[PDB]
Amino acid sequence: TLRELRGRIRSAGSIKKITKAQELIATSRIAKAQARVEAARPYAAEITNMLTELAGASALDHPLLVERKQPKRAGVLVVSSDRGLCGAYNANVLRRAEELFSLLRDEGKDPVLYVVGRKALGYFSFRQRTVVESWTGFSERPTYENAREIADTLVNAFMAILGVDELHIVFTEFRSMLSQTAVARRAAPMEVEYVGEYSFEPDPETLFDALLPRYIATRVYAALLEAAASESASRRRAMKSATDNADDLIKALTLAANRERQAQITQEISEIVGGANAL
Amino acid sequence: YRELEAFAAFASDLDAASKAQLDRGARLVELLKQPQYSPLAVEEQVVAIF
Amino acid sequence: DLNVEIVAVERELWSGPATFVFTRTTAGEIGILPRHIPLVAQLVDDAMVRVEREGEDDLRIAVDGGFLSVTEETVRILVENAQFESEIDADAAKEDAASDDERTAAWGRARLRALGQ
Amino acid sequence: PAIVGDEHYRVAQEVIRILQRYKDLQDIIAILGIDELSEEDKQLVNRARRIERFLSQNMMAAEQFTGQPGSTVPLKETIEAFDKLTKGEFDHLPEQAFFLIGGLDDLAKKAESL
Repeated sequence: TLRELRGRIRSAGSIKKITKAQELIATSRIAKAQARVEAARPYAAEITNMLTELAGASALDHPLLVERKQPKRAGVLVVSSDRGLCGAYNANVLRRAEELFSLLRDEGKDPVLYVVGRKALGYFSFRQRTVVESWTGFSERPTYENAREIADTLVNAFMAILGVDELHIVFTEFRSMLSQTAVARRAAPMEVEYVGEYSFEPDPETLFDALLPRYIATRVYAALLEAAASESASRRRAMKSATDNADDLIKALTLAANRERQAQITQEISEIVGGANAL
Repeated sequence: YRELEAFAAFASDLDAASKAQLDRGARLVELLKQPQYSPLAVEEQVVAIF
Repeated sequence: DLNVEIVAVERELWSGPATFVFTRTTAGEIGILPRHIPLVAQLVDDAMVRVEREGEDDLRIAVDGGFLSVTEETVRILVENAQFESEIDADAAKEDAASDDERTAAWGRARLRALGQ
Repeated sequence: PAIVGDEHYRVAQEVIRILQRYKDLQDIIAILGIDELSEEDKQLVNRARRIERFLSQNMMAAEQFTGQPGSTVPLKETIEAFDKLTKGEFDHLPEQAFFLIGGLDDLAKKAESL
């Protein structure tokens, strides 16, 4: 029993060290990911501005801005991590995705999965739900190329091939360091948001049409960056919790090992002095 | 409240009901807190817990 | 003087002032010097950008499917991906220019054009 | 199975299997929580927690402490309830719905209340 306790107290110490290291690395990668999120803000702001100008000058009949007459399918891009130890991050994302699927069914739409991150693939494969396309291996360090590919596939499905009449994106928004919330955004069809109140080459219809897919691409990129930041924050929290639990388990196992150490000493002395008294 | 405070120490968000329970429990704990050599008559305790 | 900023989707890429900017938009070639009227345009898939930096030599940039905006305050070049002429790998650009893929071929041809062919 | 019947024995052994797997995972659950488990063990752990809390009962002798009156669950109803729990027919209700409840009718009643 004492040997088992000391071995467990060894394991727990090693696990505490590893989880503390992971917590600090996560603290660093949160800063890195948040810096990247800020770095992409200029392009997003400027493309949004020029998109508003073109929409003001455009006809607003682009397919991405008009609801389909009868929506049958609705694609859902679930953005999940590709490595564990991220706490309830993946669980929260997939719970929100399932809530979105229930809402879609209540609206008659049949959800069709596009999944980012290995963990969501496992979650959905266990539940016998087919993912049309899945991308993995960049949730920690997303590039714009991955977002371009995801947005291209999503928009091609929306335009179409069975296709989809709508598309949502579920991802963990990085509201603040302490808090990260799984949110679902309809990325198409986009609502036209008229609000109270330039030249275009070629004419604003073609330019707007060639720009809107770029807008979807940049929004998907921002979603991926923010999901990566939230994943790193959740890893920090989960590893801090793991380190605290490992420290508490070390304390409990040390108290135990002390109890069996004292008990072994007592029992040995009882045997020795029982032999002594009889002789 | 103790269990929910242990849970929420690392949760990313707290629902309205969960936050209400946490806020009530914190004040209940602060209410049961009492200074030494300052016992309270039973009626004063009744009013305090009320 | 123009406030010329080139902003890649991942990051802001360049912010130096300039006296003249030059690029082939989808509807023809264009040059911008300060106090140009506001404008929006799409650079050709294989476009390149010349920025007549006032102090030092001009800056030649290979741009990947970018957009051009002219405003009373600044001239913005939104970019999916861009490279300055000094960073271009000439052999890699030459190889890509013959690529079958439209995107890769266009990017390689843009790199060649920015480099100086 | 020769004494209590094959249905009772099967349900009891499935409950024991689920609880044993939960116990085997307990050491990992202590450090990292359910979120790190596989999805066949995560489901098992959820229904194991629900089984563990459903084995609780509002005992008739416990009225003096809790005030809540006691409840008696007939054997057939217990077997049916635990057969359902092991099959996952109740793994969407909150865990507290199974706490000190004693039956399926009371389980549904408390689920609602929550």
